[PDB]
Amino acid sequence: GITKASLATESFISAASFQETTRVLTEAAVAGKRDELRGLKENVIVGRLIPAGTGYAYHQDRMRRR
Amino acid sequence: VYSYTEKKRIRKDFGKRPQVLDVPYLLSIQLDSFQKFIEQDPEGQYGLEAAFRSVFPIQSYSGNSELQYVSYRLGEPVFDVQECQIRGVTYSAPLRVKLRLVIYEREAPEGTVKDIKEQEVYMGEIPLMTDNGTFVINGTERVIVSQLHRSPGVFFDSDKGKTHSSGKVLYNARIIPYRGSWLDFEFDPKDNLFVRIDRRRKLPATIILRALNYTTEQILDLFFEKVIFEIRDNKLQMELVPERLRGETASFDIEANGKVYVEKGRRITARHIRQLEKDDVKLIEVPVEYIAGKVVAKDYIDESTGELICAANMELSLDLLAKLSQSGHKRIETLFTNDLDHGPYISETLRVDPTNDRLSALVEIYRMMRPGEPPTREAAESLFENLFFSEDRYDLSAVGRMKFNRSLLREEIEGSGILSKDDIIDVMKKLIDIRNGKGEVDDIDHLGNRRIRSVGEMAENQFRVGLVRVERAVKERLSLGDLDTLMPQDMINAKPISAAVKEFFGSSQLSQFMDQNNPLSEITHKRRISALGPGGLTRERAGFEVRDVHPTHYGRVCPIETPEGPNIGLINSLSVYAQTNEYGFLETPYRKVTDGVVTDEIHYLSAIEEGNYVIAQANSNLDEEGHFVEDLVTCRSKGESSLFSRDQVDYMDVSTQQVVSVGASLIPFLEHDDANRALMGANMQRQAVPTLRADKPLVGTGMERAVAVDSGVTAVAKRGGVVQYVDASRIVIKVNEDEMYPGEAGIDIYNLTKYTRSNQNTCINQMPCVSLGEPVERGDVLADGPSTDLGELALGQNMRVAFMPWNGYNFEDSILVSERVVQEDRFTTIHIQELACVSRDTKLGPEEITADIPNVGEAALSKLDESGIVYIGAEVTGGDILVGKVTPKDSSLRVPNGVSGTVIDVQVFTRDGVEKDKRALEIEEMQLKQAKKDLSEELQILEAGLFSRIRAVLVAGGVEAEKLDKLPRDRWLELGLTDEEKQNQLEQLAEQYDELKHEFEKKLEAKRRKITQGDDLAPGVLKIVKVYLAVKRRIQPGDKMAGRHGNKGVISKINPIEDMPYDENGTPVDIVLNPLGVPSRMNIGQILETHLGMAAKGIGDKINAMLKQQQEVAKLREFIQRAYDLGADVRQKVDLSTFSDEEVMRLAENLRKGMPIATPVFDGAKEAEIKELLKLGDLPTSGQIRLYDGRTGEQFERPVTVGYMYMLKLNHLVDDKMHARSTGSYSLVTQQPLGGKAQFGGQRFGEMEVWALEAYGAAYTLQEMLTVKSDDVNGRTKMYKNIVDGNHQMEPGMPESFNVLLKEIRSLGINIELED
Amino acid sequence: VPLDGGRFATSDLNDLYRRVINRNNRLKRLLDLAAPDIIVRNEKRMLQEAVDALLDNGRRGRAITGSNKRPLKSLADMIKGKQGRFRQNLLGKRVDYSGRSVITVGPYLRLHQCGLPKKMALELFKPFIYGKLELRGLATTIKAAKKMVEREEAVVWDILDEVIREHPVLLNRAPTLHRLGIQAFEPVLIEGKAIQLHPLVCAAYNADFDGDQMAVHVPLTLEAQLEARALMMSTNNILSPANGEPIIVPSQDVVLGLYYMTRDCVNAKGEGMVLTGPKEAERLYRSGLASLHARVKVRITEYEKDANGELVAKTSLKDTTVGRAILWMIVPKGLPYSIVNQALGKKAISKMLNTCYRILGLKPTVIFADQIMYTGFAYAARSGASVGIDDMVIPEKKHEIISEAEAEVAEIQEQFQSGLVTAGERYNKVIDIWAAANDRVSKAMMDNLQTETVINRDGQEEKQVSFNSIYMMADSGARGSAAQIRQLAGMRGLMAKPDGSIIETPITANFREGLNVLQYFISTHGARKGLADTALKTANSGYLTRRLVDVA
DNA sequence: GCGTCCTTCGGAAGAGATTCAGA
DNA sequence: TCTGAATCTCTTCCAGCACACATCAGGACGC
RNA sequence: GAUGUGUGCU
Ligand SMILES: [Mg+2]
Repeated sequence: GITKASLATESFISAASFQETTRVLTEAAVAGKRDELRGLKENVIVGRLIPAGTGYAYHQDRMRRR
Repeated sequence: VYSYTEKKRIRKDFGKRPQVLDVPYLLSIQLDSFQKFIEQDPEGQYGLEAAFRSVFPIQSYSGNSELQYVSYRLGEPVFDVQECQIRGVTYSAPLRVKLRLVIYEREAPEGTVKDIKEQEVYMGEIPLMTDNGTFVINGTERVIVSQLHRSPGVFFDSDKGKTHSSGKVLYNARIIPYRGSWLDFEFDPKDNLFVRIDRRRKLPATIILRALNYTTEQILDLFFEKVIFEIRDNKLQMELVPERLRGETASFDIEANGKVYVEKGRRITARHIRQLEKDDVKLIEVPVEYIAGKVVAKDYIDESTGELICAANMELSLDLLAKLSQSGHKRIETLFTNDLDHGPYISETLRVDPTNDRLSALVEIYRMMRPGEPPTREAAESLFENLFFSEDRYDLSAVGRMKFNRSLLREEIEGSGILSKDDIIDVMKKLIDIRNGKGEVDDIDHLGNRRIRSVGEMAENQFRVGLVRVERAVKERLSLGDLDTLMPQDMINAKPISAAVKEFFGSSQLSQFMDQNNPLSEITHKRRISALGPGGLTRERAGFEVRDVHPTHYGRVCPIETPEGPNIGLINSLSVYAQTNEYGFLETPYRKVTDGVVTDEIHYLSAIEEGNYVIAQANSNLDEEGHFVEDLVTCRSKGESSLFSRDQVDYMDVSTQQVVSVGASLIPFLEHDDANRALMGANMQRQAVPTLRADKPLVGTGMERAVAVDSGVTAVAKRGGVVQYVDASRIVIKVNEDEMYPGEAGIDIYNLTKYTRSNQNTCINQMPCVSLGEPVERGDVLADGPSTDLGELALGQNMRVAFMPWNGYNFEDSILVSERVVQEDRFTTIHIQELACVSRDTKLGPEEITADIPNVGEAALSKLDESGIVYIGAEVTGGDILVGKVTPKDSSLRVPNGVSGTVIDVQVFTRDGVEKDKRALEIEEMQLKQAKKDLSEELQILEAGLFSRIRAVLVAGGVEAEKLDKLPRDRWLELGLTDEEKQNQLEQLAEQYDELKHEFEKKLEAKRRKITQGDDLAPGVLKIVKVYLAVKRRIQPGDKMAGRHGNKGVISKINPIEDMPYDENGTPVDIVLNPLGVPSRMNIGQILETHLGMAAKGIGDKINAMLKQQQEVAKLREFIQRAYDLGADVRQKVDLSTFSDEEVMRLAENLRKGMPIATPVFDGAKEAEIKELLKLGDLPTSGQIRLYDGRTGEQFERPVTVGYMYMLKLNHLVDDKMHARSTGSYSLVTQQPLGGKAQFGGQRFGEMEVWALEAYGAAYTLQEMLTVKSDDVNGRTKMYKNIVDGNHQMEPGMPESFNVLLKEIRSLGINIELED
Repeated sequence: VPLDGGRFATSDLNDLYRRVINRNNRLKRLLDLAAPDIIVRNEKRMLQEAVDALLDNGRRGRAITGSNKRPLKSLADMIKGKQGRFRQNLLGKRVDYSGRSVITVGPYLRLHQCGLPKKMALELFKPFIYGKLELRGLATTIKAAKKMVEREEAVVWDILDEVIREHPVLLNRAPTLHRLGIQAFEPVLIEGKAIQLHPLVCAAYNADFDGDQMAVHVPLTLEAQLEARALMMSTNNILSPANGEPIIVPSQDVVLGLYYMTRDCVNAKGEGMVLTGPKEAERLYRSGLASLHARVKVRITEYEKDANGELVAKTSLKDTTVGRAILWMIVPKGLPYSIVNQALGKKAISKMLNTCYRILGLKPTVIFADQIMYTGFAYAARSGASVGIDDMVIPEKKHEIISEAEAEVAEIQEQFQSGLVTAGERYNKVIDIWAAANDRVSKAMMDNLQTETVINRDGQEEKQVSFNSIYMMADSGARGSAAQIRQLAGMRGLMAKPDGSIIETPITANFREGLNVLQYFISTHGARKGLADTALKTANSGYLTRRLVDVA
């Protein structure tokens, strides 16, 4: 389901911000996960150009530069 | 006959049915409840006496000394209501109780006593309710809303459906106490009956059975009947009851006396039972295999060795039958276990029962209540005795006991507070009976199970809690005190009672701030029924069924009035005629109907007694004899309506108006509006603001007079008489000689209330509505209050509306308003608001109220005096200085931005120790002079009246009228008169005049003390200056406008006089509404109100025309009589013959503004009457007239509706809502802008807002809205510098709120960090 | 935070840390003094529960409280939940350069224009005023410009009109359900304190003018302004993202005006006359020599673009009205004439705008939408399409239908009391028959209200489509449907309880004639159902869109 | 006026822990 | 007697924005 | 800064 698939997203910050913050944060701390900041909510929380619209070209430049 | 307050402007009424019961006093619940709470009542029935006798007397732990209660008394309040509102202190009275301490002599626990010492000890300080139904707690006025909570008693809930995921209905029994622990019984999916107290955990009820010292013998005998097996030669014949065999299958061949009655496999039909009763047989044969499905009742022991063979409650098999047959147990008793009639739930619970005896059961109960603590037998016994068998820890009220007994079909209605064994046993029997199938559950929305806890009982509970705390304190103190020297105050601490009472009345969920912006709002706020608060449910865990209306709400609770939002249906409003039971239940009046005649005796029927009878409906025609003209009258029998006969009814509704509340009854033509647009209409009638010149509503209801006289703003005349002196600040009556007292009669003076701040910053203002030498009757208005008119609730103005689109300026719901509307000064409203500038003696030195402020020129200090305060009467503008306060190194109070006004009142409060300034002593001297002048004037008035009475007495018994003038007015008491009773009366009046002089001097000295005293303040402030502005809010595009039918809207443009459409007579239209707001929101009643208002204004215009050119009284009287007799069968029946040719000219002058029409709620006008009234004038029957375009000047090519609809003005003013924010203040824990308008805070671009920017893909703007504009610290200033440098560019850093999240996560055991 | 006086704030974390430090220090002191093992064990228990309450309060059996018996928040309640940092201060923040005011109509605007109060713009665009005042040299330093702005000098008002010229702002409503909840408009400085809003986007905003507050926002940086100009502008947002239908649909005044204009009845001041184009039709109607509902044969020049982008001319003589001829004057060059030659309702003009967008483009579509706005408002103001109590006509056969339904439900009474059907089956059939009767009454009233009109064409009487006002505003679709008007005349029908079950007895009366004191009590059930359904079951529909935006 | 201190009451669903049964 | 299916039990969630008012911050006990 | 109550629009 949408809730189940959202809670098991690869970027742990999205799941931590959405629902069951304790149960997701504990899992991410145990597993030693590493977020890539790929989606939209992650870049919203961080405060960058979201890779959605006008910032998509900037995100492409920043990704292909490395 | 009609009084003078009614023969000044008589409202035309369209009521068909007559009213035999007038509306009662509206806010009669609060004053009655508090009277029951405070009145000196013997026998411990009501009030503080009941709580005292339920708590006191106290004796220590064998301390030989008792502190017993005697009586209580309240002293006079320290400050009156005006002083309490001005200062900010509670309007309370000290609580003095004359407690006494008694100790017996040694070696005599019941013999003689040692000594008694008694004094009126001061403990606690309880608030007093004013004469208008509200308290004054901290200067502000609060109203304690009544609570609608679950009645104490026994409740058999169902929990149908959603449990167990199979549809298996459970059954749970609840015993809710008034004060104590819950006793929830419930079943199990495995058909086990588990008790659960205080929602801890489940356990079999047989545990509490053995806790009641019941052996399994007693339980099995109590819950089940017996079937006897007798030892004989063999085959174990069965004792049989004929009725026991109803509706099952014969497992064998049923036979008796040899012959076979029912064949094997055949069911036992009712004829078989009847024939077996006819044959009168009881002993039958049975195979021993049928004994397998039987359980033995009591334990069996051997008669030879004394050893238990089979204990209580176990099955019987062939081996057990063989063992018992050889032993010699002749009588075998077994349980009669059925499958649908009597289930063996008790046996199953005994099977799952963990305990076996009383001691183990008590230890298990102790383990359940307090887990992990080592239990002993004495502690468990004391705990279980305290839970359900003690009046100090558990108490069902009298209403709880009554509900408990009537729910179990008992005859007795009274009883003890605690339960008993039989009560719990009866609850168990009733629950099992419901489980079997006989009877049914009781819903918790049937209003005969929900009480009303009013103000008095809420205060009783809090006072009882404080008394319990003081009880514990004195119990601790009295066991370690030195006797013979302890006065009854050293042990009584006055802190906890007063603290608890103040906490309740000041900070609670039901000590609501009074919604007081107009009389209707306050009078319906006092008549509120809130289901929230302590002891009730919360909006989150509230089922959708509780919101829904129950059929028992009819007459007790308004069905159509409840606030929108989260708390809808939980904040129900009280009906008009609804009352309160002595038990706290709701009941509504009814007229008792005899065999065929409707009697006029009113009976109040509770929510439960209504369903037993059949009740007629109010809109049923009667003909002068209590007879129904129809043979089939509509009625309601049991929560449902069906056609009935005139012979079966025994009750009929008092009036149609009893269904709706007082708030919803003021809407005319309510029976045509949809209730959806009636709820909002009632709310926006509740939220109206008083205008400048209050104006009566044309299409009224006739209840506006009741609301105006009941809400208390109008100065209702206590005693009738003649107005001796009227003034803008006081009214004086020379009362009629019939109602004067023998002594202390004099006259009475009404002190009006001038422009003072209200609880919602509106303007309350009492103004005179009577003239000099006007005879006033008893119980009639004298002073027009806020938004009233001659004792009639006038919440707005009558405006000439027109339903037509106008260039889209009334597009969706907007309202287009003429310039003439504000030219006439109709909707401009006064707004008194206060500004307080405390002077805190904070660190680095105290702060001054000096009149010189550094680095600010004399431009802003011109209005200020040399003292530091602003002059009274200054026309201040936004941003100016009101009081100059500077702290040791500029923090002076200023008028807020964008508000004008005029300072009308400045009050200064100073500490006892900080001396004064010149302005404070100026205000003090002004107050002293005003108080002395007021007292001197009032005593001069009353002594003029007193000597007038003296002179009236002297005229009999040797009078000489000429010498009264030349003899000085001092010695008017010993003048010529003999020694009869008149001389005694004269001496009595001389004595009362001497007492008047004494009270003058003593009360003037007391007022001097009250004004000159310190008036202490909060710790940490030197002096307080309160500035009272006076804002005149004109009408402007942006504020809400709404009629009574829930047709709201916002003014969009103010057109000039000429631009708006005008009829063929050139009269401009004030408001151009939108027609499409009629059909889609089904408030059709606004059209009928518009038509009736048009007819009323046509009649008023004809009266004005006939009065302009002066015609004789005959024509005016004839026309007015034609108008008032136009109704078909109205019960107005006013005759102008009794009018004396002078009091009809006043009526005709008052009708020139428009004839006021009444319209009862569900007995309103019909369109035939409306069209007849239209035809009375010269108006078209269609209701629509012809208007020409204001700008274009050509005909509008359709007739349009024009009339006078009562148009309210809501106090959702746009300048109270207009707001903007540049760079400004910021929060502390997170670097974000503040929230709110008082703080200079910005709007919230919330979680849902960001998706609306990701959706467009506009990433850069989103990045400014949550990185550089709000959150970060360095980029926040960098962007500001860039904006004021000409360079529009953003340099984002990191949001500070993300660093806050990182730090708060690292505060845990989690390590979050940023990579490279 | 130091409050007013000597007391301090009752911050939760400080109390929790105080308790934890108390337990730790007391445990250390007891361990230094060699306390008995049971005492140090109990104190270790106390330390463990104190640390537990500090880390995640409420996860244990009992949540500790400091005052007022209220469960205090730990380090987890401010990271999790609706009030945590993720949903309150990270995914959405309070924003500077913002404002808020009640909105009014002001229908003299255009799609790329809004109306700001003259006082809101001075506080919104304050740094811009500071920058231009420093640029022109009218001020010298920041504080001097601050004082000059606070004194609201005449020069500041002049220069405000310079910054506000082409700097679009973000108009925003409180519930932003979809993408069109934030649209960018250019501001037009006006007096008052109200945010004027263009009604053509009020259907998209769902912003009725009954006292709602919208929020403004100022794009500061260059890219934000260009995004508001090219992406979030209301001119480029005339197609809803939900479907291919346009979102700038005229409604509730313009539809009524157009429908009353584009309509015909057989009589007029001049009926059979012939005109050479729309201009003479306007001349006739303004002078009053021909009614707006005539049936004439004008000579029009409609264009077609059969070529590869070239408009080829054609001129015909079509039999139309005066109103449609007038309306053709604003139709852009390129659409076929067979779009206004009917009774233009709401769906008709929606399809007209859709095909205008599909054929011509964006600029002609927005210009034509503004022209439809103007010509709908003008001829709706001139129409005087009022509403009276003589407009809802009661059909004379509804009581026969309720009598027939009463007879059938009386048959159902005998049907279930005998045993043919049960209680639930009786409840299922009674709603069936009541709904059938309601549907019959609605259709009968609708026919009687739409066809019962008599007019002569200079001879015998002829029937036409009715001119009853309620029929106009129920057929045009400006605001209404079959339900509301059906309940205004004839049968109100049967209402539902908040739980979703339907009442067994439908009230038999209409709002035009009145309601009993008991039928009103029955309709109270439905009235409360609607409100307690909105306010208490839009939560589990906002949750759906929340966890849908989350997953995608 | 200072100053230092040791009640219950929702309900829809998912998941993880028990019990059952059953072959 | 091991091992799936059913049931018991514990936890999570419940629209958005705004406005107004109030209280409240250890309050008990010793000095 | 947080709680409690009331209110507006959805
Ligand atoms: Mg709205």
